[PDB]
Amino acid sequence: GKTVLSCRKGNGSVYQVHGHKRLGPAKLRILDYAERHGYMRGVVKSIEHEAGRGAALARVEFRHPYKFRRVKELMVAPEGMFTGQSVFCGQKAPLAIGNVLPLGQITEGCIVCNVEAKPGDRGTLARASGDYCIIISHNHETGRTRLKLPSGQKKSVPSTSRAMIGIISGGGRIEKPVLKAGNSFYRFRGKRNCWPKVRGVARNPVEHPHGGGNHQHIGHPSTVSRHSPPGQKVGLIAARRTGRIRGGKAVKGAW
Amino acid sequence: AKRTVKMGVMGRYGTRYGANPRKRAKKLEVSQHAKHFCSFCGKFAFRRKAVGIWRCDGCSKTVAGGAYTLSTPNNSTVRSTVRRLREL
Amino acid sequence: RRLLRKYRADKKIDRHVYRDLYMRAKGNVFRNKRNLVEHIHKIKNEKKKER
RNA sequence: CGGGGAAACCCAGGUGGAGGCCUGUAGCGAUGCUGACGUGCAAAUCGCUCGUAUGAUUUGGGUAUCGGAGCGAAAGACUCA
RNA sequence: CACGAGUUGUUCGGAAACUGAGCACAACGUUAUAUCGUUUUGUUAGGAAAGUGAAGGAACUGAAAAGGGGCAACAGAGAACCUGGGAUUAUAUUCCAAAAAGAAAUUGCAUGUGGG
RNA sequence: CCAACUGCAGACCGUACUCAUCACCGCAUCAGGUCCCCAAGCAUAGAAUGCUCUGGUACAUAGAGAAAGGUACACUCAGGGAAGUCGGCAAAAUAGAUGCGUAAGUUCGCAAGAAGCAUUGGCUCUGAGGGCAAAAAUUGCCAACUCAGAACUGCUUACGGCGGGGAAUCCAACUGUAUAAUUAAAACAUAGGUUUGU
RNA sequence: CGGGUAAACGGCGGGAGUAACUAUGACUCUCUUAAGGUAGCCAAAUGCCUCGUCUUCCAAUUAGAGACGCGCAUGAAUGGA
RNA sequence: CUGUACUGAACCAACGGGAUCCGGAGUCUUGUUUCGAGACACUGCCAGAUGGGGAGUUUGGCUG
RNA sequence: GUGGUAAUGCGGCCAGGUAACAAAUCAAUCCUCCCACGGUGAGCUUUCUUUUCACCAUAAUCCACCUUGGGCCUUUUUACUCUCGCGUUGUUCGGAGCGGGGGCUCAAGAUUGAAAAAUGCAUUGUGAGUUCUGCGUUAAAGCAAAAACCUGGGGU
RNA sequence: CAGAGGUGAAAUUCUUAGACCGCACCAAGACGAACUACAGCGAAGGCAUUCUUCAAGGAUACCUUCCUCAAUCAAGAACCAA
Ligand SMILES: [K+]
Ligand SMILES: [K+]
Ligand SMILES: [Mg+2]
Ligand SMILES: [Mg+2]
Ligand SMILES: [Mg+2]
Ligand SMILES: [Mg+2]
Ligand SMILES: [Mg+2]
Ligand SMILES: [Mg+2]
Ligand SMILES: [Mg+2]
Ligand SMILES: [Mg+2]
Ligand SMILES: [Mg+2]
Ligand SMILES: [Mg+2]
Ligand SMILES: [Mg+2]
Ligand SMILES: [Mg+2]
Ligand SMILES: [Mg+2]
Ligand SMILES: [Mg+2]
Ligand SMILES: [Mg+2]
Ligand SMILES: [Mg+2]
Ligand SMILES: [Mg+2]
Ligand SMILES: [Mg+2]
Ligand SMILES: [Mg+2]
Ligand SMILES: [Mg+2]
Ligand SMILES: [Mg+2]
Ligand SMILES: [Mg+2]
Ligand SMILES: [Mg+2]
Ligand SMILES: [Mg+2]
Ligand SMILES: [Mg+2]
Ligand SMILES: [Mg+2]
Ligand SMILES: [Mg+2]
Ligand SMILES: [Mg+2]
Ligand SMILES: [Mg+2]
Ligand SMILES: [Mg+2]
Ligand SMILES: [Mg+2]
Ligand SMILES: [Mg+2]
Ligand SMILES: [Mg+2]
Ligand SMILES: [Mg+2]
Ligand SMILES: [Mg+2]
Ligand SMILES: [Mg+2]
Ligand SMILES: [Mg+2]
Ligand SMILES: [Mg+2]
Ligand SMILES: [Mg+2]
Ligand SMILES: [Mg+2]
Ligand SMILES: [Mg+2]
Ligand SMILES: [Mg+2]
Ligand SMILES: [Mg+2]
Ligand SMILES: [Mg+2]
Ligand SMILES: [Mg+2]
Ligand SMILES: [Mg+2]
Ligand SMILES: [Mg+2]
Ligand code: NA
Ligand code: NA
Ligand code: NA
Ligand code: NA
Ligand code: NA
Repeated sequence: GKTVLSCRKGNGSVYQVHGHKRLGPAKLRILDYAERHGYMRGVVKSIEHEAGRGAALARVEFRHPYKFRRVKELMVAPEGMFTGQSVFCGQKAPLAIGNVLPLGQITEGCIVCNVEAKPGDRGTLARASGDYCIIISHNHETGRTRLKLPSGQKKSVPSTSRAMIGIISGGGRIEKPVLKAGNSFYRFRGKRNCWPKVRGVARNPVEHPHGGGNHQHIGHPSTVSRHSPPGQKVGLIAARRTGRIRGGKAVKGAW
Repeated sequence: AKRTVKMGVMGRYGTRYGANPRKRAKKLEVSQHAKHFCSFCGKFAFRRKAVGIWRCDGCSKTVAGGAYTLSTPNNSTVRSTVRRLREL
Repeated sequence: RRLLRKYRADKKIDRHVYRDLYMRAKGNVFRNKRNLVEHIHKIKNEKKKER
């Protein structure tokens, strides 16, 4: 055999991110002293699109805490963030859309996005367009906040983790039919080299386990073990179940 | 005179992509090329530039919201919730 | 449009008439210059009768 | 913009130039003649015919990924006859 | 084929002197083996990588400044000249000689006139 | 002090020629391949195609010259009209523009140039479509072509260039892609649908 | 060992009687599987027999089309229509 | 712990004391840069299962 | 430093700007072609032909300063009272200030002159092309960056 | 701790891997018992917890206004349990 395509992509090679026109990583502010003990006041200077990302981005201008200088932050914009808006980040910031607060300072039932999994993460949860987290409860003894992730799983993080109030902008994107191969081409142009997709049974047996036959068919079960080595782990990887899901959709992921 | 019976802006596609995909696409296509009301400045002048980027011709405000409409209903519910919670 | 502009500048028609004929000219009501002029004359005749 | 309509809306005529839209150059291909040639002009070319020709388009230069390997809209195709 | 010639620039192209997709010296780590890896998501390296504006009594001393040194475009960025010639065998926005055929623009230093 | 003169000085490398039916690659002066700029007149929709001023060229082994049999970016053919053939292969055919007209089916977009019918020459005229200036609804001057309509008069139907059409069945939705050198397809891709891991 | 899962790989029955003439069989008995092929579709690019049978197309049809289905060996995202 | 509950400016202190320092700008350090885990889950060795992802090899003979 | 009610006119560090950016439409700069008129030369001339063909050119760089389009100021602002007005070929615009009057400014061009006739070869008007420039829709596609340079905010 | 469930009686099913049962909780989705009636509201279809909020609708009261503006219907339009 030869190297399976899914294992070739791990080399990097021609399958890396198309990042040339990207504006940079979108992050919350550094969790500095001013944000730990008070608040920092910022101004939204621009709302911008970036190739490969559904959500809008906001350039927010803050004053440097220690130098005479300006600091430009690039954030994933919540829906409703407008140019000229004041953004408050910190322990003492008010509860309003776009403001960044620690999770322990945010009332239960509030909708939040750009959520730090770890304090100082600068935001790793609920960033795709239209996504958000829901704060379920606080544990003032352990100092931990329980929240519902977009996937449906419930996770607990330290109450010192910061969140942005609101939902990520750009929601509703996946509702519009693409209709055309060319539209998929332009969609993946700004992301990576992963399209079009060739089915494994259309390949030859040399380069894929599903290849070959005088009919196009998988000649063995497509559910494969979690312990399958790379090159064999293709198909339905460690599937708990298959077939059309009937009734309640179970929350995916690990337990 | 009305130039198509049912296909409005979708008439650029001819006969080429199925009636139902065309129709579902058409709702959002019409939404994303429409002029939306600007709460600032009180005009119907918000136009989407790129997905999620809405810019007002009148007051030159730029607003992040909605892939194909200016504000998703989830946004309005969240805003009302946040106002109620802040007032609590 | 050049005809309507010249007629407005010479005070042959007032602002209301200019605006109406402008929107009708954009709407393919007059086939040529003489058609527009004859419509203007008809307007002026009815105006004189009313006056 | 003209006509109907209680209203919702309907019937015209102009404007405007959308489209992996059509005819058709250059370009990019290569369907048929199972034509020419078949010690060739040519270790794959020639003629007529033919596909497409605003797009998932064509192209220069630069740059990245290779031999138990690379790359592949997948033909075991291509990686200096 | 033999002999003898011919390509002239402050401004044209490049380089001095930009960044790009990228490359990989140093540094560090790895490897029996460096002929391996990391090396632009603001950016090397457990990482002390800045060597000089000033002053102050002519070259000696030193503040603040975070993230070493390079390379990669002869179609991107950039770049002060252009007509006439009776001027060649062959070069020319490159040659022409005080009436420079002539007309300019632009650098770097110096000299005067004048300043408010 | 430095903003107009003025004085002196403006270093390096490239620069011929070619860029192709003879200068590069293809063993070669090979009908193959090779990126960029400038791009005239008439016909015409025109970078189609045909001819032409400027520039370029007469370089491709030639002379003589109706054998058969060939090849052709060469034709024609009485009567019949696919009877030929595996198969209408090849060839013939259709043709521009304008007006009229246009079925089943249909995702209402199309199908459609569906199908069909008619007309276009040449001359001599008429009408319509404008711009500038000093009941200006008029007074002068003037330019660019088009479209329509008449009378007269012709056809040997006469350059180039330029769809044949219809009724159905199988398959693939469609545009794409693809075995460089025997396979372009019903194969691949595709949007759409579903599943899995996280 | 015990559960789950088919838009996982895949799979998806026979013989032995029956209706006032003949038929064929709604009905019934039985042997039986994990389940016994449902909605559809067909001598289909899937039918051996086979040039199947009927209709239509022609002067004449191993061809074409429309039907029929005892389907060697059709059939539902191995996606059916 | 000097600000709040749809686009401003902010740097190289003044000022006050003691002979240039001092405070303005608190002081301290059984010391960890900070945060979250934490002696388990991360490093090496040993052991078992799984493992066409991959390697090597084989896939008798007679024979109208 | 300084003038104008103003738009704006004139003599270390920090923050912006130029560089710097996909398309179409409609006008278009040079330039190319054509036509009209007028010069200069040539060609045809059995017969016609007020004819046919050629040519009639103005570089960079400067000074002064008659339109097009954009932005803006000031002033009138009962501007939109129940058919508001302005404007594009075109999808508009206006009390968040339309239109009119008078100005400020930028970008393209004009015009005057210096260069320049001392050069070149043996002329001053129109119509068609032409993207320099001006006018600042596909997108789940929104279409590089830096040097260098420019200006301000603070301070000397 | 040895059964539970279910039925006319059973069996399918759950259960010493602790079912059923017991107490206090947690989560999610429905629904709003008794009061509930020959009661109320709504054009009809329909509509029962509380509080806060939006527009409505009817009746009654009136020495308010007004002055025939109405009744009912092809066409057309809006609502409509499951
Ligand atoms: K002959
Ligand atoms: K002949
Ligand atoms: Mg990367
Ligand atoms: Mg294959
Ligand atoms: Mg295999
Ligand atoms: Mg297979
Ligand atoms: Mg298949
Ligand atoms: Mg298959
Ligand atoms: Mg096309
Ligand atoms: Mg052949
Ligand atoms: Mg094969
Ligand atoms: Mg030689
Ligand atoms: Mg780089
Ligand atoms: Mg370089
Ligand atoms: Mg140069
Ligand atoms: Mg040369
Ligand atoms: Mg050339
Ligand atoms: Mg031509
Ligand atoms: Mg041609
Ligand atoms: Mg030759
Ligand atoms: Mg030859
Ligand atoms: Mg014949
Ligand atoms: Mg004949
Ligand atoms: Mg025959
Ligand atoms: Mg025969
Ligand atoms: Mg043929
Ligand atoms: Mg029809
Ligand atoms: Mg048809
Ligand atoms: Mg026809
Ligand atoms: Mg196809
Ligand atoms: Mg296919
Ligand atoms: Mg199909
Ligand atoms: Mg196409
Ligand atoms: Mg095709
Ligand atoms: Mg081939
Ligand atoms: Mg396919
Ligand atoms: Mg069946
Ligand atoms: Mg059958
Ligand atoms: Mg068959
Ligand atoms: Mg048949
Ligand atoms: Mg059949
Ligand atoms: Mg199934
Ligand atoms: Mg093997
Ligand atoms: Mg043997
Ligand atoms: Mg019991
Ligand atoms: Mg228990
Ligand atoms: Mg229970
Ligand atoms: Mg109750
Ligand atoms: Mg329902
Ligand atoms: Na396999
Ligand atoms: Na045609
Ligand atoms: Na050649
Ligand atoms: Na710690
Ligand atoms: Na194996």
